[PDB]
Amino acid sequence: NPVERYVDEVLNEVLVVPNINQSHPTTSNAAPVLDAAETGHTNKIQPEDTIETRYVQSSQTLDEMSVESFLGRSGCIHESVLDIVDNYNDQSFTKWNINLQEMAQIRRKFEMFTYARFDSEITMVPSVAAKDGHIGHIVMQYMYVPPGAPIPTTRDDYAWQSGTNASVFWQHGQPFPRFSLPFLSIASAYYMFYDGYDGDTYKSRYGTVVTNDMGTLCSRIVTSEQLHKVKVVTRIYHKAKHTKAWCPRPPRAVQYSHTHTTNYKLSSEVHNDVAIRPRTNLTTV
Amino acid sequence: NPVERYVDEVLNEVLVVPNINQSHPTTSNAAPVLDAAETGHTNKIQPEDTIETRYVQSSQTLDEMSVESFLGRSGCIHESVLDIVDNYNDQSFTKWNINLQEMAQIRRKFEMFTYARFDSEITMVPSVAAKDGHIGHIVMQYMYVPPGAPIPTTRDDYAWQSGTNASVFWQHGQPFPRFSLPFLSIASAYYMFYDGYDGDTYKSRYGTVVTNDMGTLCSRIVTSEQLHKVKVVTRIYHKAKHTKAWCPRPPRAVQYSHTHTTNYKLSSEVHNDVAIRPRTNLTTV
Amino acid sequence: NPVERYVDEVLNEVLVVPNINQSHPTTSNAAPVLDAAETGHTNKIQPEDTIETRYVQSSQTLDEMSVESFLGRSGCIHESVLDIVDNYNDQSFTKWNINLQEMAQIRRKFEMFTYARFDSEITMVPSVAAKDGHIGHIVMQYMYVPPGAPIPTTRDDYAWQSGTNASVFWQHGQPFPRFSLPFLSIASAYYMFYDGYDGDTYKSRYGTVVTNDMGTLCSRIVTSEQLHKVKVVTRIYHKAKHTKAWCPRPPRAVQYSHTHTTNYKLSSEVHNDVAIRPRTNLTTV
Amino acid sequence: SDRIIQITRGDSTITSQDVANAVVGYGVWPHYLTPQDATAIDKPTQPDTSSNRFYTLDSKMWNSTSKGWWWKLPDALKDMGIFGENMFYHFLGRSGYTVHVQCNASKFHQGTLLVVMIPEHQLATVNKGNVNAGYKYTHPGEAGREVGTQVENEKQPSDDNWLNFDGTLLGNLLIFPHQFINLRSNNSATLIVPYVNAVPMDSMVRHNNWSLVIIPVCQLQSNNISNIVPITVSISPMCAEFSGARAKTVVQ
Amino acid sequence: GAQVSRQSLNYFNINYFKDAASSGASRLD
Amino acid sequence: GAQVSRQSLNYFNINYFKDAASSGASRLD
Amino acid sequence: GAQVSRQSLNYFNINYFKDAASSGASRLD
Amino acid sequence: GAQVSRQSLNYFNINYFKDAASSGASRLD
Amino acid sequence: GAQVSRQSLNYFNINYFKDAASSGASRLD
Amino acid sequence: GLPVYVTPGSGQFMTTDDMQSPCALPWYHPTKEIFIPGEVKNLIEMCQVDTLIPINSTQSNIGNVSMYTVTLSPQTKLAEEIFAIKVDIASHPLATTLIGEIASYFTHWTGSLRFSFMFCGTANTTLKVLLAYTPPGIGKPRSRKEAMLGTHVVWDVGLQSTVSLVVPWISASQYRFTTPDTYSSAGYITCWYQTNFVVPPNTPNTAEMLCFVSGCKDFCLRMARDTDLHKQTGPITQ
Amino acid sequence: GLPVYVTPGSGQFMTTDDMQSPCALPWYHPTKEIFIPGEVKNLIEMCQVDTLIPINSTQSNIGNVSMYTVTLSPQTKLAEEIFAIKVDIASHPLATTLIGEIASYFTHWTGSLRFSFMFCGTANTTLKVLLAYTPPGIGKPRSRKEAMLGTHVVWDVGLQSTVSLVVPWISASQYRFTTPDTYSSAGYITCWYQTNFVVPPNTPNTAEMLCFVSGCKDFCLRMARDTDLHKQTGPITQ
Amino acid sequence: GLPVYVTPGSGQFMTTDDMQSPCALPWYHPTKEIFIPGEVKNLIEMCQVDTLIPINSTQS
Ligand SMILES: Cc1cc(CCCOc2c(C)cc(-c3nnn(C)n3)cc2C)on1
Ligand SMILES: Cc1cc(CCCOc2c(C)cc(-c3nnn(C)n3)cc2C)on1
Ligand SMILES: Cc1cc(CCCOc2c(C)cc(-c3nnn(C)n3)cc2C)on1
Ligand SMILES: *C(=O)CCCCCCCCCCCCC
Ligand SMILES: *C(=O)CCCCCCCCCCCCC
Ligand SMILES: *C(=O)CCCCCCCCCCCCC
Ligand SMILES: *C(=O)CCCCCCCCCCCCC
Ligand SMILES: *C(=O)CCCCCCCCCCCCC
Ligand SMILES: [Zn+2]
Repeated sequence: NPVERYVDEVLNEVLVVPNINQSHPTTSNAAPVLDAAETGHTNKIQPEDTIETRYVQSSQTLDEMSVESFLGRSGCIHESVLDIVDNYNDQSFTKWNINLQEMAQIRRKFEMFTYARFDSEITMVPSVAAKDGHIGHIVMQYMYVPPGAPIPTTRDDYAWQSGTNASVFWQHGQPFPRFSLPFLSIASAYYMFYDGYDGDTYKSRYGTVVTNDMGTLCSRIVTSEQLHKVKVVTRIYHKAKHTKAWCPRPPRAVQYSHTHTTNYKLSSEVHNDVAIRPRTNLTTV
Repeated sequence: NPVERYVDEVLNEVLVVPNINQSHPTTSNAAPVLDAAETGHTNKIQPEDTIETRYVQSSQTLDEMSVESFLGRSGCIHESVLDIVDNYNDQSFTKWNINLQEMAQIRRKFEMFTYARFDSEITMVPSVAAKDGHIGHIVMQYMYVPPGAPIPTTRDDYAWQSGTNASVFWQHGQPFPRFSLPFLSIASAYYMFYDGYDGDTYKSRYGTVVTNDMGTLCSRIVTSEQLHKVKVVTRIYHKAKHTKAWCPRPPRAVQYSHTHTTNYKLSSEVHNDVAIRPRTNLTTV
Repeated sequence: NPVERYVDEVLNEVLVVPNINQSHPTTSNAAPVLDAAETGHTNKIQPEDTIETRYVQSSQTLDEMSVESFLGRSGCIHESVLDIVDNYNDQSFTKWNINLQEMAQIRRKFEMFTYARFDSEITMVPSVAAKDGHIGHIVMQYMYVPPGAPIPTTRDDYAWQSGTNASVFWQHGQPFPRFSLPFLSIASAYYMFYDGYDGDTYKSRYGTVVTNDMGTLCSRIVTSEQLHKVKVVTRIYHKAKHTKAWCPRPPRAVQYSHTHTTNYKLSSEVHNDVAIRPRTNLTTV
Repeated sequence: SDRIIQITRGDSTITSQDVANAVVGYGVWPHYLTPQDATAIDKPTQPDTSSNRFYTLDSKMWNSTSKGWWWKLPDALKDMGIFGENMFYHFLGRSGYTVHVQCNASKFHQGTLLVVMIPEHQLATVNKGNVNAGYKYTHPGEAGREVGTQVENEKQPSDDNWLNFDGTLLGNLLIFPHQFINLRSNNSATLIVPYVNAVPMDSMVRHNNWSLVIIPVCQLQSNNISNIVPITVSISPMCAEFSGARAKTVVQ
Repeated sequence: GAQVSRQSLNYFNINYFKDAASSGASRLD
Repeated sequence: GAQVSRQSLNYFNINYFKDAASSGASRLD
Repeated sequence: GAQVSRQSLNYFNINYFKDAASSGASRLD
Repeated sequence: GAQVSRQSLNYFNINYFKDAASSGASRLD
Repeated sequence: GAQVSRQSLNYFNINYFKDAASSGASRLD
Repeated sequence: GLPVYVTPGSGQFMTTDDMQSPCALPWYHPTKEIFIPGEVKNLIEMCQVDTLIPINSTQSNIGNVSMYTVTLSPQTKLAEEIFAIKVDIASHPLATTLIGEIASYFTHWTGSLRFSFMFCGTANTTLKVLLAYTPPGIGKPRSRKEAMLGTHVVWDVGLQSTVSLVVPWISASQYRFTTPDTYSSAGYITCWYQTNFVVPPNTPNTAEMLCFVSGCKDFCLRMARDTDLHKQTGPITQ
Repeated sequence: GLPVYVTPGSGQFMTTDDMQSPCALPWYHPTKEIFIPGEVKNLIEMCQVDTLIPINSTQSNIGNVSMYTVTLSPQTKLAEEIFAIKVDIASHPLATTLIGEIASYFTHWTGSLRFSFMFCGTANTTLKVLLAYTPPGIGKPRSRKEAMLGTHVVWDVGLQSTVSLVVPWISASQYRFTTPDTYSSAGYITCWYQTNFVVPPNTPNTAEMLCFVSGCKDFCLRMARDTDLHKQTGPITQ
Repeated sequence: GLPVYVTPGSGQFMTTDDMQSPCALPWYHPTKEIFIPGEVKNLIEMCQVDTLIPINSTQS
């Protein structure tokens, strides 16, 4: 019943954990505690098998541990800066080659999977710093330039006409812009990792750069030059919606160094590069 | 079922492409690959006819390629400037002879058809540049003056009363103005091209200027003179809704030079005037 | 069916014009083209009566020509100015004796009828000019003072309490104020013209001033005196709703000179006072 | 045989024993204006067989250097019998056409003509700012225009065949109703086009609805160049009807 | 203030305020 | 302006203004 | 876009925009 | 808080808040 | 999230968000 | 609360919008409506009534009732021209007629026009006149023979004083601009002597004629606009 | 009033949004729609029509109709190469064809392509040619033997002047980028002499060939974008 | 129009909110989903798999 299901949604009780049943003393030639990890399987022994348990009714739910929940939180993926210093025409617009690899927090979470398919929700948080005192009337334009479309080279480039590309205009004072984006890949899922090249020569590129081109985000202050200089910083937040993930993998153990690559750097004292805290010895808790 | 149709809308699966069927080796005196282009018809041969194909279920849709989608994107068609320099009364208002020929991006798309019929959605993006520091309280008036109605000659002209004409007032800080306009032509469709004149003499006008008069857009800063001078730039965006198009034609290959005319200019090195990139020779890919 | 009627509303096809029917050659002693204008009636001859017509299906509608449409457009009827020059207490409030005679555009349209009955929609467009730089926090009060109620004589007059009168407060930055007003006359319809006096002596008043007293609109800047002086101009727009009109009359041919009177002025060259353009002679088109 | 064709219109019959089928522009056969689409209210005059017949224009010579030719309709027929008279005596006119281009050579000749019917072919001027093609130049009559011959004048239209005389590439002309006269295959092209316009009827004096463009895309070559190879065009109005009768319009 | 019609194409002619003057433009004829 | 369908999955194709030009993008085919 | 359930406890799972990407978080399992 | 009447002319006397003081002007008599 | 009652005096106890914490003050007893 | 998405256009004021707004005078009860003769429901009602054309509006006649009359008299040359004007509804001299004035409040027009003429000579004055309409695409006729080839009515003056000529809607487009536009100019109306103005002895040798205009059943105006036939060059004061 | 919660996104203007807005011209009735031949409802209709490939677009040929023809002639060496181009829909010389131009208004493409060739030699000129498509993951074939191992058609010139070669959709991913991208390059099309161009005496020793391209039933474009095949470097004035 | 009362919280952006928003790419049709082994639906699936404990993690 969709209504019962609805109640479960509201209470977050869609996925319930099993109860613990009462167990008793045993004397058997069936030893559940003994097994063989060589098989590559985890011994499914439960508490009732190794001790005498009481009956307990579980009320815990796994809803929050769902992939939708894990990746369904909006996090920052880019900080765009437009700092008017001495040349408005050159400093009033910029561009970014879109990717979800520049911020460690969300990157690490997505990378716990090999392939992921999801729709995106983008929320932008623009903040205008009044460097000289007033901010005037700031109107921003964020244009999505898919790979192939002409990238504007000046603040008045014809490409800004956005005759076909999707543009979002924001007026200072109005609520934060937000829009959704359908799964964009040309494949069935996004590659979080890609053990391949775009060719078979010594100079072929390796990794997700080959498969994950999302195009360019071009921004510009629509307002013409003003007396007082401003510094507009637009923070882009991304959230995954309607998510699916395949083949889980180990979490990133060392810091990230670059986008589209698993490369890392190690110091002379590697224990400083990982989160493992050295133990005094085996018996010191 | 309107509900099933609705689901198709949400999923964008209204127009599905056909599947590829499995084919087999053939030895026949029926040769589909052979035909005669002289007829003016395209040979309808499909992959199954020239190679041995496998069965494949298509999931691609043509929805996005619909005329509604192609022309249903809002693009800039005019940039109105009101720059207060030294005379408020003269510089606080202006007028534009409406047309969709001044911006290449949307112009080229509409011109891929000979006749088009559609309703219009206009969205305006005003940005006030504080030239002297403050912007005060900016209130704008955009009045549509149909051909024949009196055009205001001063910022306080009686025509601004808008006793009958449609005017839109915008207050700085409020969301972007937007309104719709029904198909305006006196004919059944708009002429994208017109091989005709408004008379039969050597001085008769040629082209769409004869048939596409939409009137005038008159703008003015309603606010009276302020201490600090401002520069208001209003960008008009246009989108076609409920569209129909007839007789497709070749896309514009060279830059546009003027409105209402197909005129163009050629340099001494024509290969620079078209998008064709010179080939080294016939066999150099 | 209210739904069918609804569709007609959406398509604007409530009032359709008749078709033209096919006609044929005639030889009769019944001559429709001949009549007698002396009767005061218009000869109802139609095209089918004077030429051989073809059958044509009409798709034109008269909806837009309805009285509701003609008078149902918001036009400016007053421009209220509050200019702070050197005395805030005296210059921060004002009053207007309400009437629809001060702006030619809407006045001329209503005056094409002798009596009219309608409800009113008032929309106000306030614009604050920062004469000295900043505008602070501007809050306006528009109080309707029906004939008889005390008119405030100072910006802090007790009448501003509006214990019974209708007042509208607007805060700068908020959307344009708007409200409706029921048919206000003490009679069954408003007099557009009135061939009468308020007495029978040489000094009795003549015309609509006798019958059309709507009271007073009193405005004031609620905000107390600020450092920076401002100039607030409030433009009042009026639209007729649920309209009825009786006895149509000729349109005003010469400029208006005063309110509540048909008075006019003529120059020595009357052809300059009317819209008639002198003809060279009877046969020069 | 599918190679043969006979087209009869009024008192004229045209044949060809080497055709490449026929094209019906936009798949619509010409027809009279219906009362639902009509706007002018007077009864139309429909000359029938006296106007809906084949009119043969002036022949042109095709040689190794020819760049192309173009005619505009109804302009090309303005001086053709009853059809011509009707277009000047009436304000409004409406008509469809059967265009039959003729060109025979031999089994030892080679060459290919691209025959196209373009609706609203609004010509452009090159490097002349906003000066547009003059009325006189877009109304050559039955003589049509020989591309690359006219001594340039200010109001002279573009003669750039590769840019379709309007700023678009020649290779995409195929999007319009067309046929090819490939000398090894056929000796004629036939296109039947319906009336196409944003209004039900129009002034035939100031608005040219269709433009017939013939561009040789494969140069004429043979080992007997002295033998002249002409191109002849025969056009037949279809369902011609006129309205708004008055005195005869005299142009120029 | 809701005039609910049905045809399904349902019409909702809502009157948001309690005074007749408050409603929009009148219907025709 | 409400086109109410039922399947329950009910569709509400509302037209907020009284002019056809005011509605959004058209359906396809 | 309205999934109207009844139990009365009526559920209204409305989809305000016409693209599936526009909807909120997915249901579980 | 909805007093739904029918006559079709349906009335929707909605009370948006849960305290009687919150409602608008009273009806007469 | 709509608890539609009928008595006609119809009640609409709508829950706009999907978490129980989001709802307003509790009913009494 | 119910999550909402504020759409572009919000807060704007469009003079042609159609929204509702709270009433400033709650509980107020409007004065009872009484029956008043002459209710008008559509402007077409005014376009169907004949009004006089100031056809003789030469600079010297303007400001005189004579600008409304055309004088006829015995001719010495046959088939002479009497008058000629454009059919365009908002062109001069049609502009200030009631139909011209109303058409000037709209941008597009369509339909057939009805032109009537009333002879004012004595009961003993005879005359036959040819009234012609020349569709566009040609200049105004230079002779009666030229005009006669178009739409026309031969008016014989007798007991019935008035005659009507209908200018049929003959256009390429369904509508035309009310403002003078080359593409949409509608043609001309010319009047010529068919025979001659004849009178017995002792009878005035000249007579006047009045000209009227109104719209036929198919007349229709579209796209409301402000008129250019009236202006305000200064404040209107009390 | 009804309690509401203004959501992020409110008041923004997205050029691809789909909202409603009040009509500036209330009561206006649009001109009656009439039938006009040639209605287009989907761009796929234009992608299925053959257009010429400016295959011989060398710098010297550009601006000439000759950029559209390939010349053939008697060979002295066997299996010589005639032409070679990339199959990528928006690469040159395919870019300016109608299908290339339309594909450039989209970011993704999929489907099979149909390449047709029409021989322009005399009726007495014979020829057999091998047209081949080489799937990616290898360089363009260096010889007829190398090309022949891929998809191919052996075209015999005779009564029927035209032949068609279909480039099947052979890709790892369901779609490819229209813009040149290493990962999604689609391969090559090469043409070779199967036998030889043969003519009788007194017959031109060279002949032209025209090349066409259009999309098959499975052709499809996705994700609209602005084209890079046209620009505006200055204002467009009146 | 319908009288509304804007509630506190309006216009704010909470990283954990769950609202709808217009799609920037209307009419776009996502690539067909294919079967891929190894789908994970809940993190508990990963918590139930044995992994090695770096129990002898002395600095050396
Ligand atoms: C894997 C994988 C998936 C993605 C797509 C991230 C979404 O990227 C964006 C962003 C952040 C903003 C815009 C954007 N901003 N403004 N507009 C109009 N579009 C478009 C895309 C595709 O990136 N890598
Ligand atoms: C073909 C063709 C179709 C069109 C009409 C374009 C719409 O033009 C406008 C614009 C851009 C703004 C306004 C406008 N702006 N503000 N108001 C009140 N009206 C009115 C029209 C007709 O132009 N050419
Ligand atoms: C005839 C005729 C009909 C009318 C009434 C016009 C409406 O007049 C007003 C206006 C313009 C504003 C206000 C007003 N402004 N602010 N408030 C609270 N009331 C009240 C009336 C009666 O005037 N002449
Ligand atoms: C009319 O007299 C009252 C107007 C009420 C305004 C509120 C309209 C919205 C009603 C929504 C109810 C949904 C039904 C379950
Ligand atoms: C269509 O013609 C009218 C559009 C009405 C807009 C209001 C839509 C909201 C209706 C809520 C009614 C709730 C039902 C009880
Ligand atoms: C789904 O496809 C359309 C979504 C419509 C949004 C409007 C929802 C509000 C409906 C109120 C109708 C009240 C019923 C009488
Ligand atoms: C009364 O006690 C509760 C008031 C609820 C306010 C919400 C009103 C809007 C209801 C719309 C429901 C549409 C029906 C399907
Ligand atoms: C509950 O789980 C979902 C809450 C939905 C919020 C929208 C409420 C407004 C519903 C109006 C529908 C009108 C009925 C036709
Ligand atoms: Zn300051």
